[PDB]
Amino acid sequence: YATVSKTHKTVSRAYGGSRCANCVKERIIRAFLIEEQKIVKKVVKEQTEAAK
Amino acid sequence: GRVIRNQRKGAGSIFTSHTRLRQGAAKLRTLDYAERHGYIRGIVKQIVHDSGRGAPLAKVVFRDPYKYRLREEIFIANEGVHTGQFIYAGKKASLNVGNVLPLGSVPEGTIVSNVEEKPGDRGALARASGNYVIIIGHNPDENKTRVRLPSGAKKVISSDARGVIGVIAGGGRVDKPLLKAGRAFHKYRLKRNSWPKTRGVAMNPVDHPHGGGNHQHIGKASTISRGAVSGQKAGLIAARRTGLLRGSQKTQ
Amino acid sequence: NPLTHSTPKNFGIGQAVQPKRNLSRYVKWPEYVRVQRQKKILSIRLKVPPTIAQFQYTLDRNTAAETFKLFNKYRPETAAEKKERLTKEAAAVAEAKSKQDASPKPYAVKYGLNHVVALIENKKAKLVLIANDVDPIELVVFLPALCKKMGVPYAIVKGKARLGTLVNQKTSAVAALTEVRAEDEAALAKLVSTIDANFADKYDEVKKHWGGGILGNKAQAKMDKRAKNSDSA
Amino acid sequence: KALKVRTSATFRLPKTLKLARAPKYASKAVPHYNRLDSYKVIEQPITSETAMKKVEDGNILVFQVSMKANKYQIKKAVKELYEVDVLKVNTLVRPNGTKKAYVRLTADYDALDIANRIGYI
RNA sequence: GAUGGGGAAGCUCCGUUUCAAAGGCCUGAUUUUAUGCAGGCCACCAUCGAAAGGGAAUCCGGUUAAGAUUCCGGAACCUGG
RNA sequence: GCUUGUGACGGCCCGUGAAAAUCCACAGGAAGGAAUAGUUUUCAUGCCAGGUCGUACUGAUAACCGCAGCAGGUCUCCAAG
RNA sequence: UUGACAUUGUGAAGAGACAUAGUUUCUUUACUUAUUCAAUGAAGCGGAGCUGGAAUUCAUUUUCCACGUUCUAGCAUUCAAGGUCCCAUUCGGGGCUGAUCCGGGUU
Ligand SMILES: [Mg+2]
Ligand SMILES: [Mg+2]
Ligand SMILES: [Mg+2]
Ligand SMILES: [Mg+2]
Ligand SMILES: [Mg+2]
Ligand SMILES: [Mg+2]
Ligand SMILES: [Mg+2]
Ligand SMILES: [Mg+2]
Ligand SMILES: [Mg+2]
Ligand SMILES: [Mg+2]
Ligand SMILES: [Mg+2]
Ligand SMILES: [Mg+2]
Ligand SMILES: [Mg+2]
Ligand SMILES: [Mg+2]
Ligand SMILES: [Mg+2]
Ligand SMILES: [Mg+2]
Ligand SMILES: [Mg+2]
Ligand SMILES: [Mg+2]
Ligand SMILES: [Mg+2]
Ligand SMILES: [Mg+2]
Ligand SMILES: [Mg+2]
Ligand SMILES: [Mg+2]
Ligand SMILES: [Mg+2]
Ligand SMILES: [Mg+2]
Ligand SMILES: [Mg+2]
Ligand SMILES: [Mg+2]
Ligand SMILES: [Mg+2]
Ligand SMILES: [Mg+2]
Ligand SMILES: [Mg+2]
Ligand SMILES: [Mg+2]
Ligand SMILES: [Mg+2]
Ligand SMILES: [Mg+2]
Ligand SMILES: [Mg+2]
Ligand SMILES: [Mg+2]
Repeated sequence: YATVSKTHKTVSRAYGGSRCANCVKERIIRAFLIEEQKIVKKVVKEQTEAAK
Repeated sequence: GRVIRNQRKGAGSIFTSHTRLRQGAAKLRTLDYAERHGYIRGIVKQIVHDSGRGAPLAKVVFRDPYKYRLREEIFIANEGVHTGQFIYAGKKASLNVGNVLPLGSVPEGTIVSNVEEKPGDRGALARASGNYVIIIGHNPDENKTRVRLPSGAKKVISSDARGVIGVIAGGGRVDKPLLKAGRAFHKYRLKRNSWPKTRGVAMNPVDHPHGGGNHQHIGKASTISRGAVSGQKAGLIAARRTGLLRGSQKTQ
Repeated sequence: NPLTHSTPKNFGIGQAVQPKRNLSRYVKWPEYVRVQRQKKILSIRLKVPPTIAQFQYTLDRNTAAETFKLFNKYRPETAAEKKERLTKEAAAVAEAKSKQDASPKPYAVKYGLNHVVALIENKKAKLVLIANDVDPIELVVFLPALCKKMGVPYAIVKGKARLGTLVNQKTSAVAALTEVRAEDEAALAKLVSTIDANFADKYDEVKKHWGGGILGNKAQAKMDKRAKNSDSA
Repeated sequence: KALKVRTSATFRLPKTLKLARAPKYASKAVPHYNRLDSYKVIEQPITSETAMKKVEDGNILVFQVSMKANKYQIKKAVKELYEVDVLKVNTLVRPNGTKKAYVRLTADYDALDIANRIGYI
């Protein structure tokens, strides 16, 4: 592999030569929702700390 | 006469454990700051056969509190734990199969596994396939916890000593007849060099207390004293009874 | 404020790598460090006998300064100074013809352990300083008693090294005045008085008091609280 | 004041000053003269019949050479001792315990001419 | 199988990362100058042990009494610079 | 068809069938970098160098071990009708 | 294997004598620094204090627990962004804070 050009070692997506695309759909989706749902949890227990 | 077989064992030349294929030793997480004040989460990343062992291993990985990296651990898999599962470890962990908690934090009746004999010893009790320990009481002053080991023995250990919720995997392994010499062969081939077994009663006197005579026979009680000496201890050592066990066993 | 953002980190277990802190309390020291610290510790956990222990009671810093201030006037010769004096002598003496007495009576602090001891034994010492370090303590533990008996005023003083400096040795172990200019006779009476009050007078009573028997602090508080709640409900 | 601040809980051996050697007398009194000069390197023409032929046909000089010498040293010595240019140098150890160099000269030199310059036939 | 070590009257036995202050890289600092200190790392702590295990890269044609994937011819490829 | 290679599968286990050097990739984004001219050697082409030791032949009813040119013993690849 | 002596020290209650002062000796249960065992690239120990609050106030606190992470097989690193103070404003860089205080007993 050290004899061969960089383009034999990647595909041009995020996590190119490393993870398998479908595995990266999963990563993006999962990231997003969890970062979203984190916003959710904060504001919910923010209300618990103000109404109790 | 000669040094008998069970004495030669100890110098471990041809008698050491066959080790090459083993996954590595099974061990709880080192008892750091996380696990004794809070909990820390891991993912079981792979559950995997370990040669010579009967119960599968769980490979479980955690973040490192003090450095940016993964640190991986080898657990023994409790039945029902699975890949991608989150494993919670610490004083303030919740009570589900797979998590690791200090016996102080679990109600009596709790069924645990791989428990420590002293806190921090990274697990010693009930590790073989199918085995577990039951918590049967607590004494909050001088924080001890009292458990019942698979042997029947009851024992009291520190309440900080840890264990993992559930039973070890691979139960009933021994329900199944080996059937042939060959299956034992491969069994011990991956363990140590203890198979097969010549009866001492089939050897000559040089070789064994049991050896010799014009018929095969032990010629003296085979219940040998505790205080016997190397070369002497063959047969029923320290035997406090002997003969077919009649009637129900089970520690009252 | 601008395109700059507040993003407080969360270092509370189970998230965010812990930051850098002072693990000073936790470093694994080289054994030699460990031993000289444990040597000090172990040395007060034990009940320590009255004839040791009577050290530890060192002179106080104000009186000391006053005692070093006096004792310093009397530094012994410097090599140059003595070279300077030998040509004062040998030349002028063996010529104009003085009796090795075109040289003044030297006044100096006396030192060297064996030297001071025969000085004390002979009642010639008039003020003696014993260092508090002296690791073979035996070299020096008999000295309060000595002085006490020979009616000699003495003081256990901080600094074997510092005794050293006022005599041009690296260390010195003991210092003593047998002599004194009249310009200084009186300022020493005061020093012998403060000192005799903090030591000689106190000696007979100090002889009864073992030292040590001190817990470490984790043990201390473990009892300052055990004993507090036990009784005072 | 107070104490230093160590982030690491490891203590490591202090990086200390390392003085270079500055003797007081010398190693040897006299440095050894060169132990493998050109005349020690190449010891003798090998003049075997089947050696000779390589000279005629392969523009190759065959020398018995020092066992202590490598391909660089053979090349430099043949170069310095004979004014020639060397293409490449094969070597081998003979079964009488001595070393043979097959020395191919570049196409600008003619080893046959060069062999009866050194003086053998 | 050395080493800090621990046994042993001793020949030596034990231990191999062990109760050890165990080391070297990347470039920046020099424009007296050659390499001192300035960062941050990395704590991995010998070494021997396979001509059948792992492993960078070569092929054909010709040639000798006896060598050849090694010479000759021609055509390649790897590694460092 | 024969030998060998290889693939997608299937059976089997209280047996689930090495390690390390080494090579690449990705995440990261410290840093460095253009318009009167910068960035680039993971694209092409170009230049130089590759040390040391073994290399003959036997491998067996005569080149090895059995006192020997011994009906014995001694690991293996290629394999036509 | 069993006993004694040495390694062997410190408190406390109870027995044991000059024959109902405490020098001494044994038993019970305390201490930790000797010795002993484990763990870790000696990382969060002990002791206070901040704030939540259950708690019921017999004058005001007499206390006791808490005191950043649990739908998901993502992500978590450049002394940390922020705030603030400095160098004399150059790019760079530093201190405090962010991350409470005390004791250096690694646990
Ligand atoms: Mg591609
Ligand atoms: Mg990118
Ligand atoms: Mg082994
Ligand atoms: Mg066998
Ligand atoms: Mg049998
Ligand atoms: Mg049998
Ligand atoms: Mg028989
Ligand atoms: Mg017998
Ligand atoms: Mg018998
Ligand atoms: Mg018999
Ligand atoms: Mg029988
Ligand atoms: Mg003077
Ligand atoms: Mg020609
Ligand atoms: Mg060669
Ligand atoms: Mg050894
Ligand atoms: Mg090797
Ligand atoms: Mg090899
Ligand atoms: Mg090989
Ligand atoms: Mg050919
Ligand atoms: Mg030839
Ligand atoms: Mg041939
Ligand atoms: Mg060629
Ligand atoms: Mg060519
Ligand atoms: Mg190149
Ligand atoms: Mg075949
Ligand atoms: Mg398989
Ligand atoms: Mg790759
Ligand atoms: Mg920088
Ligand atoms: Mg290129
Ligand atoms: Mg051949
Ligand atoms: Mg033959
Ligand atoms: Mg034969
Ligand atoms: Mg006893
Ligand atoms: Mg630790």
